Amino acid sequence: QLEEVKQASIKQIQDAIDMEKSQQALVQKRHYLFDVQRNNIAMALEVTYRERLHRVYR
Amino acid sequence: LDPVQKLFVDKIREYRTKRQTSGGPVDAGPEYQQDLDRELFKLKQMYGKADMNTFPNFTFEDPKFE
Repeated sequence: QLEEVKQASIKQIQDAIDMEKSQQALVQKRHYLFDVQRNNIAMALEVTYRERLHRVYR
Repeated sequence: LDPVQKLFVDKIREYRTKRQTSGGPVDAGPEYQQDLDRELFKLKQMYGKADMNTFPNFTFEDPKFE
């Protein structure tokens, strides 16, 4: 008797967990990614304004 | 003392005699120019031959991404 009950109890929550983790992951990593892709571009930018002021002033 | 400062004088009256002569290779002979040209050229070296007499212009630029 007891065997099959524990087999079901494992499988049901398992499925919850793994999907809820799969959802949560992709949301977070991309919304994070969204902003990382900024940050990359734009860093370049501030550098060149910084640099210009030195460069001309020299 | 103004035999002393006669000579401070005496050179300073050629402060004025030469300065109000001209001064350069002048009161003084060619010699100055013959260096001068080279020495001011060294200044051109001292800045590089980047023209120290033309207003410079400035970089418009981009580093790399994906």
